[PDB]
Amino acid sequence: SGASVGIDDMVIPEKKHEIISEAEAEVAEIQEQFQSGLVTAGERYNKVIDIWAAANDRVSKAMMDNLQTETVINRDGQEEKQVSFNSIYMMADSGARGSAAQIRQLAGMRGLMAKPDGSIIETPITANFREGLNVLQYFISTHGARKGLADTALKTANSGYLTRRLVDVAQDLVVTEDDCGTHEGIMMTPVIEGGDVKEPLRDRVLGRVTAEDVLKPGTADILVPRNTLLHEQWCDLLEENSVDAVKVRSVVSCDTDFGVCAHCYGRDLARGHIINKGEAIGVIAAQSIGEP
Amino acid sequence: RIRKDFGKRPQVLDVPYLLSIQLDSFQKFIEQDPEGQYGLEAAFRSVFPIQSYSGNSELQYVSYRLGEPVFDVQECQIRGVTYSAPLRVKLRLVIYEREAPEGTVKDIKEQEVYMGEIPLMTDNGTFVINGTERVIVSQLHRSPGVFFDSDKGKTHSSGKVLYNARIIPYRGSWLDFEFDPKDNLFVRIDRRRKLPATIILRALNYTTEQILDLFFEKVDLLAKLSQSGHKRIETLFTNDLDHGPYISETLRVDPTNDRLSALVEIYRMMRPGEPPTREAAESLFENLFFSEDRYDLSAVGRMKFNRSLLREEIEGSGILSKDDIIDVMKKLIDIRNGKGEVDDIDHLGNRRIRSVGEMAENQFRVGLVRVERAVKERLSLGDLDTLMPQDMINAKPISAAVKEFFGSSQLSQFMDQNNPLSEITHKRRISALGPGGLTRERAGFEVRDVHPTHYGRVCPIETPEGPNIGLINSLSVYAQTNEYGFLETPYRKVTDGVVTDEIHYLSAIEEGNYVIAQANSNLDEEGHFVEDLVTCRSKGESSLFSRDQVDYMDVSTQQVVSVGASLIPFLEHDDANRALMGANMQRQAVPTLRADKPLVGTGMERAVAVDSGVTAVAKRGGVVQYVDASRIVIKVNEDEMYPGEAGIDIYNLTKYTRSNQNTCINQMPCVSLGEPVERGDVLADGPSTDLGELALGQNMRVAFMPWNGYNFEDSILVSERVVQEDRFTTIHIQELACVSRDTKLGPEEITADIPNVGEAALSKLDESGIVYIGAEVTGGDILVGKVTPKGETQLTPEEKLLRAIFGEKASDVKDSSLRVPNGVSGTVIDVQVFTRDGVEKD
Amino acid sequence: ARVTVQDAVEKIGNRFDLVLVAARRARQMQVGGKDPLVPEENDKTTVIALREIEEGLINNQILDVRERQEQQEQEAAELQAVTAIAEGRR
Amino acid sequence: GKRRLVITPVDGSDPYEEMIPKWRQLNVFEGERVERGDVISDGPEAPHDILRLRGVHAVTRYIVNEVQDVYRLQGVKINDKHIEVIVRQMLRKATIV
Amino acid sequence: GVLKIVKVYLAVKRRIQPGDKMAGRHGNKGVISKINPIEDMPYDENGTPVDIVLNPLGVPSRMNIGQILETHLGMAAKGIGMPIATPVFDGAKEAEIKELLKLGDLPTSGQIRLYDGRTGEQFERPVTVGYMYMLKLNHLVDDKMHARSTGSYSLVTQQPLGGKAQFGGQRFGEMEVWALEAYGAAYTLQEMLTVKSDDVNGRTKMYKNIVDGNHQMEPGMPESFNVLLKEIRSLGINIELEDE
Amino acid sequence: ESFISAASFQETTRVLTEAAVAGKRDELRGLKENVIVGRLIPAGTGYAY
Amino acid sequence: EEFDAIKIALASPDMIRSWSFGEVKKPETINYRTFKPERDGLFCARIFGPVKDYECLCGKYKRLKHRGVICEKCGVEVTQTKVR
Amino acid sequence: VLIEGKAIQLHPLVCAAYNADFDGDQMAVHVPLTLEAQLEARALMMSTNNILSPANGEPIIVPSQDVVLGLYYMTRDCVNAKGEGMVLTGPKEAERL
Amino acid sequence: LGKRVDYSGRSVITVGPYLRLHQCGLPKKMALELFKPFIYGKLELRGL
Repeated sequence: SGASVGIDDMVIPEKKHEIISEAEAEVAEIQEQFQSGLVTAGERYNKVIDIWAAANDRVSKAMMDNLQTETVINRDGQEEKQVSFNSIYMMADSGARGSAAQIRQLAGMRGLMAKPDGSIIETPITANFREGLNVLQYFISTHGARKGLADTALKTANSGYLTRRLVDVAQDLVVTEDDCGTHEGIMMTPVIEGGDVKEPLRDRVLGRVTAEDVLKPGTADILVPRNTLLHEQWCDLLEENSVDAVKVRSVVSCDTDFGVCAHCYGRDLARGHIINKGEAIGVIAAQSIGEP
Repeated sequence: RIRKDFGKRPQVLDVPYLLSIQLDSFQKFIEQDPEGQYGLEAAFRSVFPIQSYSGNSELQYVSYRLGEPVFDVQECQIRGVTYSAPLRVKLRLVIYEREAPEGTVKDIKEQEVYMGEIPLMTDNGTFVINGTERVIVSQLHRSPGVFFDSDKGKTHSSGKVLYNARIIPYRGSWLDFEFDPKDNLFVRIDRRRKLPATIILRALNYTTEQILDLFFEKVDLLAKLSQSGHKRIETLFTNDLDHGPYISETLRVDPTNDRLSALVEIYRMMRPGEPPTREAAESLFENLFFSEDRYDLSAVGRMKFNRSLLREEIEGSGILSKDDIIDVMKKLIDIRNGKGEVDDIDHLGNRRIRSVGEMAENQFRVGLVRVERAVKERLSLGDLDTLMPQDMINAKPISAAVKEFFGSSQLSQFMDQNNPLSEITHKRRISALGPGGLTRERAGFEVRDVHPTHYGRVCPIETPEGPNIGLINSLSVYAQTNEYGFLETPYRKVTDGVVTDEIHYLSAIEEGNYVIAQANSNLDEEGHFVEDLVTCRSKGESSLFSRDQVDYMDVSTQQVVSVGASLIPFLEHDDANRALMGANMQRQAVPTLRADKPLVGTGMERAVAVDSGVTAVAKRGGVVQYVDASRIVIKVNEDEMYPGEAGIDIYNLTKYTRSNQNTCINQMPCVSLGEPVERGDVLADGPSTDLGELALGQNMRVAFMPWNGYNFEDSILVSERVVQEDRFTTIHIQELACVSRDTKLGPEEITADIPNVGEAALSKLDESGIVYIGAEVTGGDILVGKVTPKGETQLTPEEKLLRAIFGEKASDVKDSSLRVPNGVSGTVIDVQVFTRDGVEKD
Repeated sequence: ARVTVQDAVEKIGNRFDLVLVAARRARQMQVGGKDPLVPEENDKTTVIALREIEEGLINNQILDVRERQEQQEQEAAELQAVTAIAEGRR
Repeated sequence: GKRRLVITPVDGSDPYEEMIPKWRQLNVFEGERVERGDVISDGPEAPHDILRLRGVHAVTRYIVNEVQDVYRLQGVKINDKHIEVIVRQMLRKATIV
Repeated sequence: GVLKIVKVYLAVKRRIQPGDKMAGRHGNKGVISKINPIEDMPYDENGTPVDIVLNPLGVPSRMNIGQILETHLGMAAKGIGMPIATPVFDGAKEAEIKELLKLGDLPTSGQIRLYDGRTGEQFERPVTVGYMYMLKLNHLVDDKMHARSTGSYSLVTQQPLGGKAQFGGQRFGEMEVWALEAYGAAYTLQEMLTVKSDDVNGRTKMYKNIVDGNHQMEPGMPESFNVLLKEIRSLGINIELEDE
Repeated sequence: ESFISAASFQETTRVLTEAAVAGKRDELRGLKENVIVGRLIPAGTGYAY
Repeated sequence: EEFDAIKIALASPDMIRSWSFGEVKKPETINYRTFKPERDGLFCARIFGPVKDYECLCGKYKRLKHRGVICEKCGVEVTQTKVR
Repeated sequence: VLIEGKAIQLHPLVCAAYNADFDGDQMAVHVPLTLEAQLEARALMMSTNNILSPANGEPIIVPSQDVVLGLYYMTRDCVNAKGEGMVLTGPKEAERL
Repeated sequence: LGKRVDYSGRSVITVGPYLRLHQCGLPKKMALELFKPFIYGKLELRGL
């Protein structure tokens, strides 16, 4: 690649001096109304945030817009080791590493910090690392840097408490046979009127053999066999014209003593076929929702 | 070589002594020669006069004495003994048969008695217990005083500024004068002794025409005071008096066994009961005692008393008349009308530290009064005139609580000897851990962070990353603590436009009361200010406008950075995140052979190696005699030129020696022989430093460019040429030792002449028991020859069968030497042999 | 990846089955010596070392499967009966 | 604040009335044929409350989909069949009135 | 019960070895894994092998760009033969350094032509070369290579321990048990409970099975289970086992 | 139905007394009921079917 | 081999009397001298069995010649240290 | 596989599963003894068989930093065209889209 | 709840481009320690 770094490789977008112009217009009218006595200090304490917090997001978007036109092989960055790489855009677009927030601290501005209490610093710190931050402007940057390793000191502890309850119960929920003895009538009919108010999804019907022969509108030879699997494409046909009740073998509709057959379930998800006899859907189901 | 400089911003003052805090404070406790009776004398005023009244016995204290230590100085380092010096106090005991020290006949008295023995301070200022030196670090806590907090719920009550009044003396009493309507008035005493407050004021001489007749007019929330008095509809005055009106007899009605009567009832609360023969069974606690006064003659509880309350009445309260209950209730109403006395919880001006000087006091008192529980036990066994000398006071008890502090506490840790620079920084910190009452593990989101008031006080950068963030910190460069506790920082004063170059040290107490401007503010000649919108602050609140409001400005801009984070090149280009990850790792450095000063610097690396006391500093002029790479001797000209008569002051140059964390602390002679040297001249450079500045690592070239995958995640390849020059060589050094025992079989001995069947144990051991220095082999050999007979020098028949196959040669004694443990071996440094020396060995 | 491993899971409509197919039989081949293995030496793994081949492994015997056969208790009842196996020295 | 009985449904017999704090957000409007067990307000719902009517085939689908709601806003995708296997376990018991 | 004491030091000259960590003052944490030979090591025009090749993979997330004024300026300071005094929050400037970079040797931007020692073709777009102030942090012994196979065992507990000469066994935490049950295994789960820890008479017999090239039979009854029968027996309650 | 089940979780001092009186012959059908005794897992790879 | 079902039932003094061989009355444990347990003590060998392999507490039977024979003076059988 | 050194080399593409970096971490390794477990280690314990995600169904193992860089480089154009024409001589600029 | 494994290893983690998706590298000396009871089983059958 031959990627490197230089003193002139940290160029700054010309769009920066275009977004600050509209910002200065508001700043040049926030102290003027303050000296008069018609605007309380508190009124201008929550207004400076509703203008700078949106000025540090548009600058990052206006930059990448240029690194995808006349040139893209542009090389930025500095000289350290981590996981990123040179070409501040080539790696950000490849989906490797580099969020718009991090990049902002190299070609854009510094952004807005936060007080130890909960408020936000008045005067922003536009001064970038390029020109160097002032002594006073650097004193505030240390306040918002304490919120980083304070909001993740809970998830890194032990988020496996969720799986700590399911496993110690569904430890006996394992496939016992292939075919129980249930017919096709008494089961579970997943209606299309579910959720908070009415927000259906292909997730439920995703992978599950139908029971009864649903008579769907259309020409002859259109009905669905009462003994066939369900694929992602097969479901797209159901949730298109039916919009009614669909009889399908579910888990809670199993007619056996402790356990659930393969038909009443559906796909394996881990691979690309029907669940095999032995799949502990009572243990894996606990970790599949415990790790996220 | 021309030196081109850029910025300068001249300062009116330089960086104060970094090791000034842990030096003067400890010199205000011992009090041996300088002062007379102040520091140490105060410790004998608490314990004495110790009175175990059992008839006619009394012990009075006179004075102290500090003579000679136990033994030699250079002898307690090879046995593990805390170098200290015993004390001598005067005792005056009297027997029932009238035997008090005052005459020469029938009056015995001893003056010299040495029992207790406290450690001392040397040069730098570090103690030494059990060989390993110990260092005490001061902690931060909230200074005891009268504050004002809040209280949840209620939303319909009274109290002080807000609600429940919360004061914190030190142990005395938690006076609570809250107000709960309905019926019973809510008033506590020490814990939760609930009782009607309508009879309390009655005891302090107050009729029913004072508190509920001249106060209910401005507030009708006295439903708790108009209950006992029972002042319903206007009726016949006399003949209708209750508890309130009358005082002595008082109304005698109550749904219970006992009966209330104001005065003679305050004790009836405790069942069963007893006659009023005890007029002072608890009232003698809220007067002449350490209850009220939070310090000696209110030297600490003064600023936080007369400033909020009214005035002050004696060290305590007094007899019947108590001005400690009236001067507090007048505040609950004063603020209730309109005042403004709010105290900030997370305020530096309300929290001070306790240096080693203060910690040496409270820890010496608890250890001295410990013998009190032993001087009474030996009294019951005492005869007549034999219990006068040191037959009562014991040395062990008093020398127990003193040795368990300088080696077993939350403020006593081992000094980090990983880096001479990391040494001073270790003591340049203030842990937020300590007392359980002044420090809790509760969720303090607005405390575990940095406050705007820390500007110049504590560096908001140098903070240990991790779960313990915000708690542990560090002191700034221009941050020094006085004899009080709070941190004091220089601040130039101004008065309406004009500015004075003279600085002014001020604490954090008045830091919030006054306004401080900015250093980077424009200024043209002392007299006129060049701005109408001065960017200043006002206690965690950046103000604006007005130029006459200010009175102090920042003289230096370095007051924000610490003493170790100011050596890094270009701080304005570094983020607060990496600025810390580069400091916490810097203290984990290690002295290397190839050490050189960085090409670029700030000019603060020199001042570090000086105050730290790493390089040798001469204290007298004169030429140099020898310049050995292990010992340097300088002869002075104070005595006549004589081969055996002069000021011989040999400078012991520490060669390859051990360390607290197996590091390398050596010095290299940088001065030649012949050239005269004077005070300030360096004799030998320190371990990780050249000429006397920084020089922790080194500089190499680099072809900055990725290498086909091999450098995936933090992976780095290194050229072989670097290894060829072995520039990265660190000496670890371990510690081995062989101990001889007196086994029942027979005490073994160490000697070169061993009756072994081999020769491998003879090749090394040849110097009569010991072995020569410096060599080379591998792990699993012999270091010290050992001859320990086994099986009572008696072989077994069945055993002779095995060795009869592989050469029959079974000797009585074998070679049971200490073999090298698994891992990596190494050369030997020194060898010590103490074959029952004539000294005082245990 | 490995040799003939994905071919054993596609030939039959199950994965958990293939496990015991080359488990309770493989470990049984070692505790029974090597004579019980009547098939030819053709179906055997290959280990490149010192210009020769050793070991044996498995996963190459699964060919003729069936449903119902023997229980599960006799698998190691008459197995260790016909052959004792041990270890002796000269 | 509002009174009634959480939108008291009027039948052909004798209605009922209770009380409820104003800290409740409205969800269902007027002219809606709602039965017992169907969430009237917002957020979670008492499983024991809807148990009186929903029964099994209804009370199960609710608790399963409700959990799939919080994981829906996150961005991660997970099949609801991983919950229908652990909810059935709560269908092993049945008290007798 | 001691005659005399003999103290013997043990100085060890620990040399550079792939496994330690290196970090300067900026926070460029790294680790050596493979030593790059000199043969396949590219150089400049005059022929100067690279002392150490860093890693240009990771910058935007650090946000600590400032060591640039130490690399470029450090190179020009060598050619001119002068110390640079730069205070805090001030000092040199982009325009000031650029003017100084005019001298030195020949370059002025920092990017010098690098010739490949492998293929021979010059690398497209020259890279930067200068001096960086790094540091070799001490190698903690808490990350030393440890491995255990056989050791001593307790009496009532009967579990793998770890003495001095012998290493310690990694305790198979419960956190790794459920992760195995998800797969739906079997024998690989009962082993991490019996022979490989609790079971004693099943541990010795197994050791005499992989020595002759055979196979280990099925484990027996755990020791922490056969003692519980007695532990509960002394609680006024009788317990008895039973087969089919 | 099993007594060792609730014993391996919450409330164990109760199930050991309720099953002792009537005498419940609990069979190995669960999961954690096996890990404590030591035997082949009653599921996954090895199941009745 | 393996384990099947488990049976649980109350314990009766008649059953506990079977496993037990006697009753302890002397709180005394063992001796620090000859390291021999006290007679009818806590660690008594009369009921809990021998301390060492194939040997009583006194010293009547030491050699392995005695596969297992109770003593007329001690009253302790001859077994290993496992039955403890 | 045996390799000269005192460290455990891990696959770069599988780092997304162990979510760990090579900055100085640490990992323990277990070794199966029984043959039965040795078979299961190549049945479901192996990584070549667990490519998809059990939760949803999307491939969990995907290019990281370097493996994706080499692909995105070779697969690069220039876009920004005009329209469509004969174009037989004149332009011919590298490999633009 | 926790049973210590009789056979386990641990060391620093590094990278290896030579490795495959289904391959993993490991220390040299560690190989002898881990498979100790196994290495002796083959040495006897051989000539070593």
